[PDB]
Amino acid sequence: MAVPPTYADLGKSARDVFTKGYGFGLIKLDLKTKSENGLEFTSSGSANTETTKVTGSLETKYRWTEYGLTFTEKWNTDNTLGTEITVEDQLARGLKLTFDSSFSPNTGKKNAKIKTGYKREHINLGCDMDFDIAGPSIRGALVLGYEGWLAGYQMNFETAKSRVTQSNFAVGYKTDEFQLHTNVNDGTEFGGSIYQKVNKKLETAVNLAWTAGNSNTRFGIAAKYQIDPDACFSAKVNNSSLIGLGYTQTLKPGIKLTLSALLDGKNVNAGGHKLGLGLEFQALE
Repeated sequence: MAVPPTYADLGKSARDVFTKGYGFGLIKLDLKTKSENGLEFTSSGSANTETTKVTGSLETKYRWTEYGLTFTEKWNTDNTLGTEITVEDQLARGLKLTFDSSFSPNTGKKNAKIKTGYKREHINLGCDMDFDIAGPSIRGALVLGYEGWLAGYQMNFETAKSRVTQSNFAVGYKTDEFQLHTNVNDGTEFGGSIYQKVNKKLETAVNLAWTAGNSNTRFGIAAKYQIDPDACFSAKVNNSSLIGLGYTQTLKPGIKLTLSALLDGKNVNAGGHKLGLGLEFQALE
């Protein structure tokens, strides 16, 4: 069943910053901790097999209850200072205040972005504004979720530049048989996605990318094999552009681990394949 939300899944940013490195096979570990008053602790650890460079991030969230404010601060990767504050209201709930603040002293800068979540009868409005970052930006993301129908739109307006950069549109529906997902970019970019289940404990997906400008289409096939909740196989492949496959398994006890592999043009086997491993432990005390 679709436990998580599907209306917001229709579209979302990744925030993949430009980074540089060297070496394959990357190991990652995520752990959760609790503190007095019910705090949220998140520890992330990354290490490389060949390369000799290990990093470790930490996150601390100080909260108390629903109606109130929570201060979450700590240290993020790239030697960055994390500091955000989110407060929620109980009486007549429907709005959420969130403020994300980060400061990078190591040859970096200070970034301040505020986010607000508003829930309506059947529509959600997200107000996001970037302040103190060399130009005040104001973007708004509106998402809707209906029984069988899904909608999602995101726009960004600039008060200092006075011109909307780009707008992302997403619309689709979930059927008892197949799933329809449509996504287009204001940049004349058409994107189609559909999900189809082959047989029991087996499901497939198909994706197609279209860019107004040439007769070249980017096709892609997704394979999902779920025979049990103990192990899930999820792989994604494109039109000879990129071939990736990821699978996760959980031992008898509380030991779950996810391992995947990346193959570029299915020709990296010669000596240049990529791999990603991520372990998640749960403190049961």
